[PDB]
Amino acid sequence: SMSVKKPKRDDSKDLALCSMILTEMETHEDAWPFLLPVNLKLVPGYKKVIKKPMDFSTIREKLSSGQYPNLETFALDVRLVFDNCETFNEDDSDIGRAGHNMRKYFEKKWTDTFK
Repeated sequence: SMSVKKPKRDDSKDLALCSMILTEMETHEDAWPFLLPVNLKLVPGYKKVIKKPMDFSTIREKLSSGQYPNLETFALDVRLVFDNCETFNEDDSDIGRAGHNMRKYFEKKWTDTFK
């Protein structure tokens, strides 16, 4: 509360460390469904159904331009990528499996780096 603060967690490396995680996600072999925004002209149903599209390139541009206020808003956009994928893709499809694999990969790096 006013003039009563928990001890200051060192957040000065967060930007660099989110960048490193994001590099590891970009270079994973199963990243291909997520590298670029879904083409809303060419994929029927996507525009109407997925209210907030997100992809790794969009996250990379937001990261690079100071549009994440803190590491939690960064994790929210990564998770959005996988939540969108589960909304639109069957679990038993290549893209559906890719999304589960990537979410797992991300969540481990996140825990190991920050928890």
